[PDB]
Amino acid sequence: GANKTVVVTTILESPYVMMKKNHEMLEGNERYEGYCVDLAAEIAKHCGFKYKLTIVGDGKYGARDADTKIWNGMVGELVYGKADIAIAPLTITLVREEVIDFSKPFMSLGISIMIKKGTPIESAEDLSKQTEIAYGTLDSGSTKEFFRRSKIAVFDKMWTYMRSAEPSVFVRTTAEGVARVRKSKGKYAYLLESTMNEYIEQRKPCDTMKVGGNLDSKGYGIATPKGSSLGNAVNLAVLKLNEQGLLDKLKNKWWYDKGECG
Amino acid sequence: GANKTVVVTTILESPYVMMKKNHEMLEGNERYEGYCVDLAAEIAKHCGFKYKLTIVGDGKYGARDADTKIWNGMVGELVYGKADIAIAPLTITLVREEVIDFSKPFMSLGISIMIKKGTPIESAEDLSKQTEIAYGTLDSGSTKEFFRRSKIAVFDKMWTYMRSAEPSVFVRTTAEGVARVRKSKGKYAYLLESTMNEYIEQRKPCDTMKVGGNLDSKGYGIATPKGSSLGNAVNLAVLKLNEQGLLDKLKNKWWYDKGECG
Ligand SMILES: N[C@@H](CC(=O)O)C(=O)O
Ligand SMILES: N[C@@H](CC(=O)O)C(=O)O
Ligand SMILES: [Cl-]
Ligand SMILES: [Cl-]
Ligand SMILES: [Li+]
Ligand SMILES: [Li+]
Repeated sequence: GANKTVVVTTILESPYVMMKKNHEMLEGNERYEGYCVDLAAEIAKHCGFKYKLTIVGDGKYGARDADTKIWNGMVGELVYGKADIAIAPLTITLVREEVIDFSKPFMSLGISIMIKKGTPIESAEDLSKQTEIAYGTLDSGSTKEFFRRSKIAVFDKMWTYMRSAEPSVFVRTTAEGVARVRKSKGKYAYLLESTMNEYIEQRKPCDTMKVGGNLDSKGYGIATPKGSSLGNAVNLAVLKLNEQGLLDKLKNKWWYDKGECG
Repeated sequence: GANKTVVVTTILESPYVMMKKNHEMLEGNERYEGYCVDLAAEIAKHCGFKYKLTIVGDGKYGARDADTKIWNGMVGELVYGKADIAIAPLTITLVREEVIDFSKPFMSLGISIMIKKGTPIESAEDLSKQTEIAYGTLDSGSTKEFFRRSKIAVFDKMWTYMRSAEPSVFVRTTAEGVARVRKSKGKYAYLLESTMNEYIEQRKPCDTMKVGGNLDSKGYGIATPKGSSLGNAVNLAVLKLNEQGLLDKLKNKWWYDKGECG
């Protein structure tokens, strides 16, 4: 029953986990910085464990293949026994809750629209009623699944377009989506979680923005393999850190103190 | 192992649970209406149980006495075996999570400031720096505990004032707090959760408003006695109802379709 170093799976997603510019000079956990790097240190301190940060091998959040039923991404790392905990912007969803355990949420968010500044779109309804401006989502995460499973008219219409659009409107990483918005001269809009959208709006070159309200409301949770004894302590730590204002401090540190757009 | 009617504890708090105007003509669950009445019906349908709504006897959310260590309110009803589930705007907190089980949250909120229109206050900092305008909170809930336990300078200053203020700035129910704001000619401001503040701002006589940002961020959860077998199904139902847009529909029904202030 010896104490064992906890293997943490996480994902390179700004400002949650980022490679320090000089990462090749550094070793181990010191290579990384961000909101989730700081949160991992706090959770570990409050739960009394030592840990090793690892970046998910496939760069994905996690989805299940319809035919093989195999989970990929961080969810897969937990499900198949490769990691002990995921500390990442991992959205709590019904399908995931059935296969992994989640803390109460450490951050709230909703799906939102990113545009290149000046794009004549203000809402999901606006996007759904036109095709000149292409729009899409990240693969292998909760946002794509939201559209695929929606029975709400506007979102069904959006999914109906996205699933058949040529060329593909889907991207492998948030960075790819943002690059496509920036390089498409207003002819691509990107659907992504409000947290990431709000961060990117305050980073140079300051050419994107969030428009409209959020399309839904949900949260990120710290995930553990189903039935793991670590889950109880981690959940209490999230609640304690929230109540002591630490999560709000980290939000301010990594979003608004990081603002470059004045 | 016979199916047993589930006893639901809840609280009279608008627009979550309200007595219908003609309640004396009605019996049982039909006496009540509101967001949590609708949510209870949906949760029960998705979990396959029958239920009886009961209003918490002491009219309280739930706190533990420092000396006797006895829990009151809805929390007490669960802890001492008087109810099987609480379906109410019951805030998920560390101290409660240790004694009862909670679903993932069904609604997000934060502590907020209610003023009578025209009161010269825009922030918690503003309140903390003066005493002409008295301010307080509800007894026996999470908002009072937030201030009592805060180590954040502005909130500690506020608690330092509130705890010794004469006459008392604390109230037994939200309705009492709102009445005091309305009747105090701008000389009382009330600290309460944003959800309730936003509802009341859209009800006649349309003389109150929310000012400033929220002071914190947290959620309401459906609560069960610790270890209850019902908790798993209830949690999945909350997630499913969120994902299918039902919670958003209920929010719109009970807040904005209920708007009387045009
Ligand atoms: N945070 C999301 C990523 C997305 O799909 O927007 C997830 O957990 O899958
Ligand atoms: N909803 C809160 C009430 C409050 O204190 O504002 C609770 O659960 O205690
Ligand atoms: Cl948040
Ligand atoms: Cl919400
Ligand atoms: Li939601
Ligand atoms: Li928070």
